[PDB]
Amino acid sequence: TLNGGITDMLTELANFEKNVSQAIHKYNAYRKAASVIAKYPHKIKSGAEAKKLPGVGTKIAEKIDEFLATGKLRKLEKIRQDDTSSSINFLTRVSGIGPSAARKFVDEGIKTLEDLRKNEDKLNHHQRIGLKYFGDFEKRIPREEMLQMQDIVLNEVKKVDSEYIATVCGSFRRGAESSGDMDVLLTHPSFTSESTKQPKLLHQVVEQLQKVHFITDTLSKGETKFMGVCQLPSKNDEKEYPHRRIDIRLIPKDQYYCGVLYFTGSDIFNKNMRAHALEMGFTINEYTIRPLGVTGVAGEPLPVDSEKDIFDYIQWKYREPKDRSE
DNA sequence: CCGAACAAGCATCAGC
DNA sequence: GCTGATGCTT
DNA sequence: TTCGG
Ligand SMILES: Nc1nc2c(ncn2[C@H]2C[C@H](O)[C@@H](COP(=O)(O)OP(=O)(O)C(F)(F)P(=O)(O)O)O2)c(=O)[nH]1
Ligand SMILES: [Cl-]
Ligand SMILES: [Mg+2]
Ligand code: NA
Ligand code: NA
Ligand code: NA
Repeated sequence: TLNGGITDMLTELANFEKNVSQAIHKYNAYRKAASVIAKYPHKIKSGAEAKKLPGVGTKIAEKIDEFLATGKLRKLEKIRQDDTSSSINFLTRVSGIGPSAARKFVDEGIKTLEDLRKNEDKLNHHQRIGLKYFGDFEKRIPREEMLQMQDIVLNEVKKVDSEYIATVCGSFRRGAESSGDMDVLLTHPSFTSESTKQPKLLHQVVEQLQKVHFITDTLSKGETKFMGVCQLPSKNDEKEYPHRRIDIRLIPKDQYYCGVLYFTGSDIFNKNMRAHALEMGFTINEYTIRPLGVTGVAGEPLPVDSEKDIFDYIQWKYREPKDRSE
């Protein structure tokens, strides 16, 4: 990582703007700059050089100049001394606590891990499980454990119904040597954009993974999206594995390619691609790509039979998953 | 100089 | 109950 | 905060 110092600084600023300032556009600005710099294949010498990259403007260039000169940023040094800022930033590391809840907790004097544990009653269900596994959810998953988790999920799904197809997406499908969590796309032929010929399709899968004690907790769950907690089983007298976040998304079978594009990411890659789509007169979600009419309203779904078809519409050359880690 | 910035599922709350 | 806004999340 | 128009 040639410019690891610059990107870490930009990421820390992004987090500050999101968590503390609640300034989502500054947050996006910093992450996009950190992403474009992370991709830049030279050791950045000056803010003016970085300013040549799209998404690095005048203000970020100045901060890069300060950082390259001193090794630090005064703005961040002050932010780190501010206790309300530091407390808010920290509390948002719990799954289910965002900038609003973090500021509300700090208002009531709840501002440390111990404060949170003292006040479980003050947490909704998601936050409670996020606190329970706070330590574990900060751990990365080695690709070897990802493969074991993959083998479990695909085989249990096959046992519910041989016609399910479960695809692990996220950073795993992008070839990552480690992942932050497990993302599972799910399809079944009974659920298409035309009809739902079978209720409980996601539920049946969740229930089976719970039965075999893979899924241990639920953060949120509806008919198409499950967000929860899982754990690899461990061998005799082995220390147990950390608990892991798992997301399962049931998507209409005929819309698999938009779904797998969405769920493979990265999140910034999706933003950049959907932004380019609009500039090309299309709008992309996890279901369809549609033209924008003269008005501005999306037209009817365009035919898609591959990921590359989506790339073609917006006049991008196909990028393999491993080149979408933006 | 200024407006647009990706898109959406689930939990939660206020209002009716 | 439903509708719609908001928080939080992918 | 950045960009395009
Ligand atoms: N259009 C958007 N798509 C988004 C967004 N966030 C996530 N996603 C998509 C893409 C992720 O890869 C996919 C899974 O979301 P996830 O947060 O698990 O990201 P990744 O798996 O890519 C990862 F961060 F690298 P990890 O640490 O988990 O290994 O969900 C978003 O804000 N907009
Ligand atoms: Cl903002
Ligand atoms: Mg993931
Ligand atoms: Na630039
Ligand atoms: Na959080
Ligand atoms: Na995920």
